[PDB]
Amino acid sequence: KLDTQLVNAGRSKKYTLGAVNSVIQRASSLVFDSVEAKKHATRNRANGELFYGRRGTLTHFSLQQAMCELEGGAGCVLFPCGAAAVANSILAFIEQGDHVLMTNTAYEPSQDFCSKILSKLGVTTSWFDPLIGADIVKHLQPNTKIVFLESPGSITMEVHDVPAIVAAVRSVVPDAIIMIDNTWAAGVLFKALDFGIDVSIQAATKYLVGHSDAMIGTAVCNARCWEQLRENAYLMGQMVDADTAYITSRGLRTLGVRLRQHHESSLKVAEWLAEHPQVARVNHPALPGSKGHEFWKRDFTGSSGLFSFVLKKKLNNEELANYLDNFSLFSMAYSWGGYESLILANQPEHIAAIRPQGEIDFSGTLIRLHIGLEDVDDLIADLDAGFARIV
Amino acid sequence: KLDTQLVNAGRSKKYTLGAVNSVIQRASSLVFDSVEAKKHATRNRANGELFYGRRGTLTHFSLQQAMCELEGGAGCVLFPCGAAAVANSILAFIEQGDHVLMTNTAYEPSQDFCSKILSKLGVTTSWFDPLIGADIVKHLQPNTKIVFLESPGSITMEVHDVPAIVAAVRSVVPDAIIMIDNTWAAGVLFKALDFGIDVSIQAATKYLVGHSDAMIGTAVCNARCWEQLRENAYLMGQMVDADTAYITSRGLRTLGVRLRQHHESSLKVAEWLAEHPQVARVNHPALPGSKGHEFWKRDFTGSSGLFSFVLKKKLNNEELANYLDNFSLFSMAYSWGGYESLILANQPEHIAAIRPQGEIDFSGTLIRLHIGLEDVDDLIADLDAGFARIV
Amino acid sequence: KKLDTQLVNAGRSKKYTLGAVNSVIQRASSLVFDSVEAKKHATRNRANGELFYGRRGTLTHFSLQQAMCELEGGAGCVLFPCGAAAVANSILAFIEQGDHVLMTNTAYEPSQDFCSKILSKLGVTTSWFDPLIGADIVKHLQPNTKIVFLESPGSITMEVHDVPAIVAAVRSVVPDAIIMIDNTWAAGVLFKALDFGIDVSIQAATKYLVGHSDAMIGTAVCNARCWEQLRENAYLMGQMVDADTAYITSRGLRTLGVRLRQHHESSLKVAEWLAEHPQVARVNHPALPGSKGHEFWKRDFTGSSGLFSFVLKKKLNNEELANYLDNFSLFSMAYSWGGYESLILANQPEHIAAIRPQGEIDFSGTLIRLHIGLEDVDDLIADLDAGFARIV
Amino acid sequence: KKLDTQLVNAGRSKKYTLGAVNSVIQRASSLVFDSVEAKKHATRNRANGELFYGRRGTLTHFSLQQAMCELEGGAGCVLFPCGAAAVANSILAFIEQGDHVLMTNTAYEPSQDFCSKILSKLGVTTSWFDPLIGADIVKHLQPNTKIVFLESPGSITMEVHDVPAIVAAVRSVVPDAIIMIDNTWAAGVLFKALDFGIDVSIQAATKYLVGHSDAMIGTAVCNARCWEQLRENAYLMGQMVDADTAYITSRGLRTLGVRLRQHHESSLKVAEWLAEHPQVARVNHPALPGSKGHEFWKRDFTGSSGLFSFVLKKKLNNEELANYLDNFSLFSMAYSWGGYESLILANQPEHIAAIRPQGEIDFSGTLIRLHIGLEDVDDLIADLDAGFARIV
Repeated sequence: KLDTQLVNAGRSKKYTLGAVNSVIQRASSLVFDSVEAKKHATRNRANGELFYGRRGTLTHFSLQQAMCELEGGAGCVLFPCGAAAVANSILAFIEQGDHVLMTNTAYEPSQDFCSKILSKLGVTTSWFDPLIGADIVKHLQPNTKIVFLESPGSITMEVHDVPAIVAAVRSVVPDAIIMIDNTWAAGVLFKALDFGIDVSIQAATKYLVGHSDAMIGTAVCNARCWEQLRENAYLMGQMVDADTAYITSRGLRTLGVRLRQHHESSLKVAEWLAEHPQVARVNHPALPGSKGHEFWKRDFTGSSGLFSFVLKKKLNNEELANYLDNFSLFSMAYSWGGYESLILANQPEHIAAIRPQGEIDFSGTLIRLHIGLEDVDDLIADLDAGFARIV
Repeated sequence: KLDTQLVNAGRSKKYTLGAVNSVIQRASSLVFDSVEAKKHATRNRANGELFYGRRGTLTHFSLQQAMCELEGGAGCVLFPCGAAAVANSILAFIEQGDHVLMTNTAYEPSQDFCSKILSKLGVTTSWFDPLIGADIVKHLQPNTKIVFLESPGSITMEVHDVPAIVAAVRSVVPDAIIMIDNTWAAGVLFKALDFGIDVSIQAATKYLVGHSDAMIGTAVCNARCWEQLRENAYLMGQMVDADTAYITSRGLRTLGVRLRQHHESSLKVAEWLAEHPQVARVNHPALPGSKGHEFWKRDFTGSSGLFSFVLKKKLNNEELANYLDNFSLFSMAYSWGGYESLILANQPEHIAAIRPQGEIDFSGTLIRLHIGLEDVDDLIADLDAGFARIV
Repeated sequence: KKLDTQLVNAGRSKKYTLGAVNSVIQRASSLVFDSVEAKKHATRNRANGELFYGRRGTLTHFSLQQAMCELEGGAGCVLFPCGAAAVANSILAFIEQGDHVLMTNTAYEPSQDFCSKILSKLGVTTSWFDPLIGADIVKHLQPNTKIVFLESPGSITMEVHDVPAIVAAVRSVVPDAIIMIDNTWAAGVLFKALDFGIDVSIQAATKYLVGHSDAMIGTAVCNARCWEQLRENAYLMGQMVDADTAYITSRGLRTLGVRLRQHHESSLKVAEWLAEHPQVARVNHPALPGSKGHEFWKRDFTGSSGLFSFVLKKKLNNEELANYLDNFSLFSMAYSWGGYESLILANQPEHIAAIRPQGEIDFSGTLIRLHIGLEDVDDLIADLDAGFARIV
Repeated sequence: KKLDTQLVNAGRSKKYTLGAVNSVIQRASSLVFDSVEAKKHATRNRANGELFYGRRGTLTHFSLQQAMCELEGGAGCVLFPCGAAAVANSILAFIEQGDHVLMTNTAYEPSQDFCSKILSKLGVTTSWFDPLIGADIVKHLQPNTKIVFLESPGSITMEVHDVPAIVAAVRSVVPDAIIMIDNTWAAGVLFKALDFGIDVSIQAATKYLVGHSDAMIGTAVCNARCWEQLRENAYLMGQMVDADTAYITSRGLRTLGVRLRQHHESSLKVAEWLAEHPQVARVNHPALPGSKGHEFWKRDFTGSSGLFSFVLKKKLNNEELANYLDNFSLFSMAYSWGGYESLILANQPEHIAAIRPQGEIDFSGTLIRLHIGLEDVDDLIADLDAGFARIV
C-alpha cells in the first residue's frame, strides 16, 4: 500500500479545492475577516490555521500532512534546504555546555557546522565509528544532548545498527535527542521513527524532488520533540516557499516507481563492478560483503541508487582527467537523487580529512555513482569504456 | 537617476541572455564539463561561478548584483525571509560571552530571538531608547559585539539619530558590528552604508516584493563584514529559491513609482488625521512633531506608507470589533509594503510588554496603518466612517 | 470607487483568494467531481464559473475574468495565449464564407496578415480604410460586411479614430455588424470601448497589463450580445491561457494606475522636447496638438500611455541607421512594449507604405517608434540627445 | 541509445541548460537585439531557433521542440495551448474552402465538433469512417479529400486502426493527402507514427507527457513535407504555449519511461481480472486478445498505457449509477487522464451512439472508462470489487 499512500498523501479537498494537486497559495499577509477571526487564527497559529506566511499557507500544510503520514510522525518542520534542516534541528535543542555525538561518516557540511559554529557557542562535538553499535556507551557523556546518525554514511556508505545504538543511548542518557539524516532512504526505505529515533531529517532536495531543480529540507518529529523544534526553528525564521512545497508534494507521486528503478539498476551495476578486474571494493548497502549489509538487510525495505566503489589503483591527475572528462552518459556534479546518472571521484587523502577520530581503510581512488533512470546497459557500456581509458 | 538605477540594476546580458529580465535557473546540481572546470568553479564558489544550488544560480547572482549597487555594498547575502536574515546575521558574528545591544523598538520577533535563543548560548542582550543618540555610551560594555538599530522603529515609528549613535559606538568599541533593519526605507530612502553602518538588513518580503506573495530577506554588507556573514550564513544552510529571487528583482523595477505614491498618500492621510477630533497623536516620520522627525528630515530622502496614530480613548472589546470589523477598504493582516491598505490595532498594554527597559507614553488605543495604492480620497472616507462608528 | 481603488480590488473575492491577498494559483486539467450530482451541476455551469475542466479554466482564470469585466464593463471576458491569438480567433468566431471584413489600414501588421493569408482562403474578403475617414466609412460598407475592425491609436503611426462618428455611421447602415477594437495602447482603461457602442474590446495583455515583458496573453471583453458566440467558438478552437499567466496578469493590474501615470507624464515631456528639436520633422503623439486625431483623443480618452513615434527630417541610410541605433545606452531595440524599460525601433517610409493598404503615407523621413519606460526622464532625454549628435 | 536513455537526455544541451540539469526558464515577450546586424540575423532565423520574439519562443521552448523531434523523429515540432488547440489549428492550417476532411468516427468528441461546427461554416465538408475499415477506406475518398484524420486507439471505445493498410490505400488514391493522427494514448513513443507514413503526429501533452494533471499543452510533430505550412499558419493564428509549461513538459519526459511501464503492467492486470468477472460483458483493452484491433496493436505498438474501458452486462439506471460511482475510495471521477492517479467515468450506450457518426455501436450495457494510475494494483482491484457488490 506504499504506492497507494504516495499517490494520496496530503491530498484532502481542503488543499486541492477540486483539483488533483493542492493549490499554490503564495502569501506573506493572510487576511482576518474580523477581530474574532484574528483571535482564532492566533490561537491556532501553529495548528494549521492561516495566520502568517512565515508559518505557512495551504500549500505548506498539505506537504506537512503528507510527510507526517509517510514517516509516521507527530509533525513536520520545513527548511530552505537539507543543510538548514540539519543545522537548525541541532541548534533547536542545544544549550551552552552541551555535548553532541556525531557519526564520523556524516555529510561534510553537517560536520563543519558542528566544528565551526557550535564550537564558538560553548558546545563540544566528538565523533564515532558507524559500526560501533552497542559500544557507543564509551562515547556518551553526562552532558550528551544529541546523538546524530546518518545511515548509510555519506560517500563511504556504512550502515549503522540503529536498534543497538538506540538501546545503548536510552539506557545511559534517556533525555538525549537522537536524530538521523535519512536522505538516502528518502524517509520511506527506513522508517526511522519506528526505531525509537526522535527526529528524521531529509534533504528533500534529493529523491523527494527527484529532478534536481529545487532545494528543501524536512524534519519529521515524534510527539516528544515536535514543539521545541517547531518553535525554535520558527524563531530562526526557517521556512520554504509555497512553490517549492508544491514541487516536493508533486515529487512524492512518482517516488515509488522511481526508487524501484534506481534500486534495480544500481544493484545490477554494483554486481557487475564487483566482478571487474580493476575494482578493489564495492560499497553498496544491498551488496553482500558491504559494511553493515546485514543491518540494511534486516532494517531497510529497499535501496536507492547512490553508492561508491574503490579502484585497485590511485589515479594521478592526468589519469583522473582522462577517466572523468570522457564519459558520455555520466556527468560530474554535486547532489544526487535525480533522474540522471552522476559520477564523482575522491582521493583517499580527501576522505581521511573528513573522518574525525577515525581511520580510512582503502588506498585506491574512490568513485561515487548515482544511477539515474537511463537504460542500465547504456550506463554499464559507459563505465566499461571508462575502465579501458585507465588500463 | 534612482529610477534609472532601479530599472537597470542587475540586468547584464550574462543573466538575461537576450530577455529583459534575468532567466530563472532552478537547480541543486550544477554540471562541470571537466576536472579543470570543476577545480575552477570550486575556487570561485563564493565569487559568482556556478558551483552548487545552495550557493546560488544565475538568478540569485543577478539579484545580489542589483542589491549591492542599490545599497552600495561589497556583497549581498540572501535568506528565506526577513526574520531569518535578522537571526542569522546576528548569529554570524556572536560568540559565547558576547553582549548584544538592541533598540527597544525593534520588531518583536527580533527581540524574541535574542531573549529565547541567544540567551541559552551564553550571549546577553540589553536594550536602549531609540532617541538616546550619543548617550548610548552608557549602555556599551567591553564585550558589546553587536549594536542593532531599527529606524523608524516598529509600530511606534521613532527615528534614531544614526550619525550620533555610530560616532559614539566607534569611539568606545571600534570592533563592534553595527546593523540596522532598514525595511521601512526599502534600503533606498536611507543609505545605511553611507552612514558607517556595517550591515543593512531588509525583509524584502515588504516593499521590494511589493505584492504580498513572496517571502525573502536580504543583508547587504560593507567590505569589512561580508566574508564572515556570507560563510557563516552558508554553514547554517541559508538561501532563497530561484523563483523568489526572480520575483524580488522584478519588484525593484516598480519600486520608484510605488514608493512615490505611498509617500504622497500616507502624508495626506497623516495630515488629515492630525486635525481630527478623535485623534490624540500621529506617528509619521515625515510629519512635524513626530519623534525623531528632525532626523528623518535630515537623513532620509523620502517616506514609505507605514505609520501609526493614537486615539484619544482606549477602546473596549466591543468598540474594537465595531471599529475594525466594518472597514470597506482597509483589511486586517500582518505584514505590509504591498499594494493594498491595511489596519491593525494595539492596546497600550501590548506595546509596553514589547518595550524592554523602556516606558510607554500614551494611553489610547494605537492604530497602525499601511497606505496602499488605492485612491487616497476613498481611504480617507473609509477612515472617517470608522471614527463615526466609535463616536 | 475611483480607478486606483478598482485596480487594487478587482477580482479579489474570498472565493478566489481563500484568505490571501492575491488569488490562489490552481494548476489543473482534471477537476474532480465528488458525486454524479456534482458532475451534473458542474456540466450545466461549465461556462458560468463552476469548476469543470482545465480548458474552461480554474479559480485563477475566473478571478482574472471577473477583474477584466469589471474594469472594461463587459458581460464576459475570453482569454487567449497572446494578443495575436485574441485578434485572429475573435474575428474567426463571427465569420462564415462569403462575409466581408473592413479593417483600418493602420492595424497591427500581424492582424492584417491574418486577414490576407488565412481568411482569404476560407472565402472571406477584406478591404481597408483610412483611420481618419470618420462618418465617410459608409462608402466602404458592403451588404455582406460582418466585421468592422478598429485600432486607435494606430500601430506605429498613432492616428486616432473618431470612434463616435464611425460607430454611428456603421450602425445607420449595417445595424448588426460586429464592431471590434484592438484597445492595447489604452490598456482597456484609458478609452472605455464598450461605452462607445463597440461590441468587443481586444487587448494584448502582453503589453501594459503584464507590464514587465515576461508573459504573453490576449483578452477579449464582450458586451452581452456577442459573449456566448465568442466564448463557445474560441473554446472549439481550444483557446486558453495557463493559470500562472492569469495570476501574473491579475497581479499586473494592481500597479497599472501608478505605472500609466508615469508613462503618460514622461512620454509627454519627451514628446514636447522632440517637437522643438531641429532634426525632428514631426512628432506623432496623441496627446500633442497637431498630431493626427488629437482632438478625438482629448475628447474620448482619459489619459495616455508611453508609446509614440516621431519622424526625422532626413531618411537615414544603412550606415547612419546603425551608428544611431547601435550606440544607445538606455534605449534598447526589441519588439513589444508596455514594460518598465525604454525601447526604440526604426522604420523606413517604404516599410510603412508596404503595410498601409489602400492608403498613402504622409512622410518621407525615417520614423522612430519609442516606448518610454520608468527610467528618469532626464536620463532618457540625454540618451536621445547623444543620438542626434551621431547624426548631425 | 535505448528509449530510457533518450528520455533522460532529449533536448538537454548546454545551450539551453547553461550548466544546470534542466533547461533554464526564459520568460519573455521582448527579446533584445544588441545591434542592427544582430536584429537582421535574428529576423532571418526567427523560425530556425534564434531569439526573435516571445510568440516564436525562447530557449525553453526550443529545448522542448528539440526533445520532441528527437523522440518522435520529426523535422519540426509546433506548440499549442492544449491538445484541442493542436487538433483544430493543425487541420485549419491545411484546408481551404471546398476541401473535404475524412475523420474516424471514434475521434475525440471535441475534434468532431470542431469539424461540424467550425469547418462547416467555412465551406469545408467532413465525412466519417469506421476504425476497422482498413484498405476499404478508398470507398470514402473523394477527389477533394485534403485530410485523413486517424486516432488509434479510438477515444473511449479503444478500437485500433490497421494504419499500414489505411496509409497505403490513401496514398494509392490521393498521394498528396495530409494524413494526421491524434497519438495521445501512445504518448508519441509507443507507436512511431512518422515511421508509418503519417505526416503529422498530434498529442495532448496534457495527458502522459505532463503526467501530473497540472498543465495543458498540445504538440504537433511534422515530417519535412508539412513542417513550414503548419508552423507558419499556426503562427498567424497566434498559437503558442507559455515558457513554464514548456519547462514542465520537458520535465515530464524524464519519468515517462518508468511511468508508462507501471501503467502498462497495472492496467493489464486489472483488465485480465475484469475479463474473468461475472458482471463484465467485455473488456476493451488493446493489449487484450479479442479486443478490437488487438493484432494491429501487437504488431505496430511497442507497449500500452493505462487507459481502457469495459462494458457491464447490464445498463445501469440513474440510482444504480450514483450508488456505483459515488462510493469509490481510490478511483475519482474527472475528465482528462494520463496522470498518476486512477480515474473512472461512465457512459451509456445512447451517449456513445450519438458520437459515432455514420456507424453503429456494438454493445448495450453501461460502459466504464478507467485510467489506471500509480497506486498499488491490489488496492485498485479491491475498490473495483467493492463497486461490483454495490450493483449485484
